[PDB]
Amino acid sequence: FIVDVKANKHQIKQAVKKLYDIDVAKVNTLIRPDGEKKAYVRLAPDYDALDVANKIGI
Amino acid sequence: TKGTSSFGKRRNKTHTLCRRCGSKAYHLQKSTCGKCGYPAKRKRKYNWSAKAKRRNTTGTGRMRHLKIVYRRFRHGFREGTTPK
Amino acid sequence: MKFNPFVTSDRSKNRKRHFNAPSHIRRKIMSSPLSKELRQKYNVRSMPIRKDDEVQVVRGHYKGQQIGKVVQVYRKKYVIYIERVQREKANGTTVHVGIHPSKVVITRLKLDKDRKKILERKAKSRQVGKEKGK
Amino acid sequence: AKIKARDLRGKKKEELLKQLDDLKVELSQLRVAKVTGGAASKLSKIRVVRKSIARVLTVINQTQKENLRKFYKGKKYKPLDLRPKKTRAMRRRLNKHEENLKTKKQQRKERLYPLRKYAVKA
Amino acid sequence: SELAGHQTSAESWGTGRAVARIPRVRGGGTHRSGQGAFGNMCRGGRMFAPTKTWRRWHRRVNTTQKRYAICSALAASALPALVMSKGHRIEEVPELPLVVEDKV
Amino acid sequence: APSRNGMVLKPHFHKDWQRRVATWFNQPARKIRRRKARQAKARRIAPRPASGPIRPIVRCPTVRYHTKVRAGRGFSLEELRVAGIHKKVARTIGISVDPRRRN
Amino acid sequence: GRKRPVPKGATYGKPVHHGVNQLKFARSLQSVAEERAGRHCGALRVLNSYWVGEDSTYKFFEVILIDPFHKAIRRNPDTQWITKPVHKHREMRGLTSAGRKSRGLGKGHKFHHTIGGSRRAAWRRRNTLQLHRYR
Amino acid sequence: SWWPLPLLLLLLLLLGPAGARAQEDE
Amino acid sequence: SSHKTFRIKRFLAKKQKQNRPIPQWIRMKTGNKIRYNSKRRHWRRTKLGL
RNA sequence: GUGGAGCCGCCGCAGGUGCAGAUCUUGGUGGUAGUAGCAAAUAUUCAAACGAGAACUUUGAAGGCCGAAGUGGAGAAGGG
RNA sequence: AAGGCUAAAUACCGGCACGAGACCGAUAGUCAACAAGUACCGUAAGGGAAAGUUGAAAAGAACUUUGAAGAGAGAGUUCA
RNA sequence: CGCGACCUCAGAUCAGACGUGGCGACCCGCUGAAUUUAAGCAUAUUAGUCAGCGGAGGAAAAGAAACUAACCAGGAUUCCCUCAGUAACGGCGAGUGAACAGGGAAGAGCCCAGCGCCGAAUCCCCGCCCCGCGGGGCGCGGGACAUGUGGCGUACGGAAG
RNA sequence: CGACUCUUAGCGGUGGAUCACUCGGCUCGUGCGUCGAUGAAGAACGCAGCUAGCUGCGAGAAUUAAUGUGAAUUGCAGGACACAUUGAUCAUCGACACUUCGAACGCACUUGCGGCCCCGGGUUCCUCCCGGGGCUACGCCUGUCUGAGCGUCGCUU
Ligand SMILES: O=C(c1ccc(-n2nnc3cccnc32)cc1)N(c1ncccc1Cl)[C@@H]1CCCNC1
Ligand SMILES: [Mg+2]
Ligand SMILES: [Mg+2]
Ligand SMILES: [Mg+2]
Ligand SMILES: [Mg+2]
Ligand SMILES: [Mg+2]
Ligand SMILES: [Mg+2]
Ligand SMILES: [Mg+2]
Ligand SMILES: [Mg+2]
Ligand SMILES: [Mg+2]
Ligand SMILES: [Zn+2]
Repeated sequence: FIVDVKANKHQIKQAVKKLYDIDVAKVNTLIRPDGEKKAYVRLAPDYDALDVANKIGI
Repeated sequence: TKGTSSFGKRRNKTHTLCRRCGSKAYHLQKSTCGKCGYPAKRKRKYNWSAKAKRRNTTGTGRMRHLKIVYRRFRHGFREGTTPK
Repeated sequence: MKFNPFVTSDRSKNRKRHFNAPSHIRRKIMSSPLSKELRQKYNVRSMPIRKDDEVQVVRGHYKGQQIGKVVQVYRKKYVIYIERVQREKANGTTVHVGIHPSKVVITRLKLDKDRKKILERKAKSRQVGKEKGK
Repeated sequence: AKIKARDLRGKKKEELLKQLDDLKVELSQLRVAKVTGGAASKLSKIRVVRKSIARVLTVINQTQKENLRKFYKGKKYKPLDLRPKKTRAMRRRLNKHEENLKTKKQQRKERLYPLRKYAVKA
Repeated sequence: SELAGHQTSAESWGTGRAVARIPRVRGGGTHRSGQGAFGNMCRGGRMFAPTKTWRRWHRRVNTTQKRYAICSALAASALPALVMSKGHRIEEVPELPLVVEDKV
Repeated sequence: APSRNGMVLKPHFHKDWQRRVATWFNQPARKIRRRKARQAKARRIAPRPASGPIRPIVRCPTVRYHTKVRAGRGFSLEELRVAGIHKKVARTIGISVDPRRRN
Repeated sequence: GRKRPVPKGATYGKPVHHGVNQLKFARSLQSVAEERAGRHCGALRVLNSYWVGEDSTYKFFEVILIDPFHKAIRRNPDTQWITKPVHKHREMRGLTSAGRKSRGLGKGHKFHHTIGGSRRAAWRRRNTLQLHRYR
Repeated sequence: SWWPLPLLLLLLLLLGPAGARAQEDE
Repeated sequence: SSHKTFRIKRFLAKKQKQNRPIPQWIRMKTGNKIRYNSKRRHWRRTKLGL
């Protein structure tokens, strides 16, 4: 994801969980050099990253 | 020695940018800015630089709140809502 | 002669407000005369032009005897476009050449709720002036 | 499907928030449609749904703040963002009452010797 | 002229350096870096003896000459040689001090 | 620096006199301004006489000017005694009062 | 008095301004007391002050202050002149009793170095060039 | 493309002093 | 430096986004006179100065 | 002849009133001149490929240099 | 006298809105008629430009042909 | 030992208010040169100006005589024309330099401490209500201020009884 | 003869003078004369479907509401034409909103570390456990609460 830079990994862990109805294992974040915060949300082993991707749009 | 070889040892910066005026004039050891004088409460302006005033007079910025005071002036500072 | 000390007379300050006008002043300034059938009937001299009024051009390369509706009103370029007057490019794609609404005669208006009220107000303001002539 | 402001002022608080949280879903899945390849008819929808989302928030804030001024009406000590903000030098003038105070030595000086109207020809 | 046209740093180079001794702007970088500043020769400089707004604009004429000139100007409006030799075609007009009644 | 027969002059221009110059360009516009302030005041005190109270007869002090008669500041508080009108009622009827004046 | 605040007593000018150590500071010491009493308390309006002591090194002044926004001062129109915003900081303009004694003002033949308003309003008006319009 | 960009001011600064010194006869 | 504070790289991101040409639909607008970005900065010739 | 929207005579009025020079100011252009020059640190060669086009690109082959206090491998400041 | 207040006439090269001119006309007039206190320069204080005009309307040169293209020869638009 | 009244003082994220900083053309308070002129240069001049520092306000400051005068006397302040380049200051050199008369613009006057009289007759804060908008006033009730002096009448032109 | 050079002219270049134009200055005059702790001026960063600057704005971000106006905006697409709904656009502007720094306010300025109170979910918590909110600068005034003194006393012991 691309996340607002005022968020931390506790807030991203609940924003992804409550908008998309899925569990989150861990999050990694990255201020990418054009200014914005990029989040790497790893889903739980119960869920699949692929079908969640297909239902969020891509 | 005096010229183009001692220019190569320019490696570590004297000034950084200021929090109050955004300048690159905040000296990292004197802890004071060279334009506004940041840890002083007042703004550093002088009458001996007539140009350096007009870079930072009121009017050279957004005037986010004096745009509105000049517009609220010409109707007398109303406080009710409106008539329909 | 101008007598009000709060309106200009200089070329530089009338040309500035004419090219930098707001878009609601700019419809008042893109007005157009009416025909003789229509100002004998609505007794009003001129109107601001709008989207579907039908027009015969009175000056220029295209003159007279072609009633045609207008189709687009560039206020930014002070120019109306009329459904019949067009121009072939080199490409072969014909496009509308644009003309100025003071070079334009409205021969039939478009009437809604508000265009009725404006014609009624612009008319009543004339017979008050005929009553000054005692 | 247009959202009008006066259409929303007669509504309840829980109806606005359902229709606010609605528009935040369609604002987000339109940003998904932008960040993918593109569906250009659905990229002019991204402005009529973020200016519609300002209308709901304004009606919420104006039914929150003008309901809050009814509460501190007739109360001493209302909060600072309910007091009038008319240009700090005016909040330090006296008032129309204290500026119209006269002392007793200047009350009898105005009723014993009041200003007369006159003229001088005959 | 609005103020000084001297709102510009400029000192001469003075010494040798093979250029004329007009003051030069300071610094570097920009085009306006060694150009000749103020003096009535220079692009961007100051004009010779700038006009002042306290030039004497208004003149006195004493009153018995103003009245002399306005008795001399009515009397020449009553001679047909003088009033036609200024341009006014008064050829078809009647009696030359044209008066009309007070109804007008 | 001088020359043949002329005056020996002391011009007082050895000081920065160009920042302190006064140009009377507004002096038409201040004459019509203080006319309007007389007119808008004359109808504000509408029945009362313009130019205010009655002033006293006053002889000018010096050897140069003691042959002439001038308007004064006000009446001496003994005229109002002898003419018989009160001093706090004199100025409200239109009579200028000067309490520091001796006759 | 004041010592001229100049490093090592060297003033660098013509000899008439070598005056390091005999100079007197033309404002009085009571006006210095009224000022830094009113400089510390900025929300207070200073009326005036008086004398209560001196020893050899120190001089003591009681400075009387007025709180303009108290409702015993904001009411009572005998005192409402000082709660009006032109009476802010009367010592930094020299408007108290101790302040205006240094300004040299007064009516009389001893005091027309300030004959319009103040010393530098008399100065500007005699040293301006009043070249009229018809001149 | 096509339309490029401006370069920089020359900003020349003087240097040498009458070549290699030299003093006249005394 | 690869050791930088957060104010520096939210300054270097702003200077990196406006180092960008004009879009080619914008010279077709009515009455304008900009024709290329003259405020472009190359990383060798012009340097930001911190 | 080019040019495409303003202009002049006379009687008075008023000036920021006429250039060859000031190592003048700014802008433009010469001659010098297709000249000086593109010479510090040993070195290039054959074939091929892609291409409108190859002394310089790439790839293979040969011949060389640096020679581990490096023309190698990573960093700090600085850059962005 | 050593305590106090006080309107008006007066000042105003900053601000908000104006009206005018025997003023200047893009090397002139503000440094700035234009994305100007900008580009750029200096560690900094600070220094600081250049740069107006197609046409009535883009009608801004389709298509053919030479060349890899830039560039031409035609054709076309326009009072030009 | 303790209790209490005060007097001098401290603490609080105490209840409620206020001050800070910007602009600074004009205004007020300070502080303050040297270039320059004198054909040199020191006092002088520049100049109580530039630069520095602090305060304001739509104007500001000044302002109702511890005045001017010297005669048939004028009568707060500010501003203008004159006085006047004058009296005066000055290596009496270079230079500097007011005021009162007079004519106008505007015009407006007042207050307290003290002195005594009046049962502190005065003020602040909180509680609820008569009545209220867009909230501040008289009233009802305690907690304070205050006799080390609040309020009334009182001001040198006189005042009180 | 052919080149080279020289001087005139015709044409083409190179160059941007001249003249014509002017939404800019400049000067004079007039009316007004208004910033801020309820967060100013100034600075930083962010905001457009395609957007770098300028200009306009502030996470409601190239603007919301309200009133006036009455069909456009426009470089190209897209979508609402409904306007006897609330109506495009523009102006106005009184209602709402207004990120961080800055007098700049918890302490620091390294987006560093807190301290109390309340609300949601975990140990149903008091004892340094995620998120949200509120409070926490200095000087100073009137009052209140707490109480220091071999300060001045009073009654008591
Ligand atoms: O570099 C120079 C140098 C030589 C001439 C000029 N000139 N001469 N006329 C001139 C006109 C304009 C400008 N510059 C000019 C400038 C510098 N050097 C030098 N040589 C000899 C005496 C003094 C010096 Cl400093 C160095 C010294 C070290 C060894 N390498 C040579
Ligand atoms: Mg501090
Ligand atoms: Mg003009
Ligand atoms: Mg020195
Ligand atoms: Mg004369
Ligand atoms: Mg040019
Ligand atoms: Mg030619
Ligand atoms: Mg103000
Ligand atoms: Mg709106
Ligand atoms: Mg919190
Ligand atoms: Zn700074």
